[PDB]
Amino acid sequence: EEIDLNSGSTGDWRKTILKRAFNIDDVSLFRLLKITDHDNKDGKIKNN
Amino acid sequence: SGATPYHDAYENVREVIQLQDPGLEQLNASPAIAGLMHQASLLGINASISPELFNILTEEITEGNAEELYKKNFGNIEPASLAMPEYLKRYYNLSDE
Amino acid sequence: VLTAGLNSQQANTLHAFLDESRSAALSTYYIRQVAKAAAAIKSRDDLY
Repeated sequence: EEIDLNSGSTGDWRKTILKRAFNIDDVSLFRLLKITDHDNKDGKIKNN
Repeated sequence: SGATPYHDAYENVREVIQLQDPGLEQLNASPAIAGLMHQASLLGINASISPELFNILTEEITEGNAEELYKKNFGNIEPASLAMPEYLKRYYNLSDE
Repeated sequence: VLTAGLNSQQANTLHAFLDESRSAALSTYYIRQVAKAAAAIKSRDDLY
């Protein structure tokens, strides 16, 4: 599933569980993504 | 019935907010935002007023619809039965006082 | 969204609170709508 981690995405429950698992907000989650992969030009990842 | 319009999602929010700010001091500190919500909506932050309870409290009761609303809120309960103080005690989980 | 922002202690407090509120609600509903007439349930104690 594509999880939209864009900081302004207003996501679903999967986005939310990640926030909860990580104990971080959307802005932090967005940056976190970019930290792990700067080639992801979207805010979206697959639920891999 | 009694205290049954249990909008769980509402409540989940109400409690989380009190956990994040028990005195609403940040609310006081952020009037540009606080002022966006109606005070009645803000009542529900401290008060146990779910969206449906709100809708109920805002109903217009008139003679023209008094029976209609009765069916809307009490349904099949005979108003005569409802009117009995003992029925009410149970209905609303109230103490004698 | 908001739940994900709580710490563990707060989350546990939250869950406990909500379960207690949920019980009162489920019970009140149950008595009025689910309980069968043969059982003279007019209270939460009778429900118990």
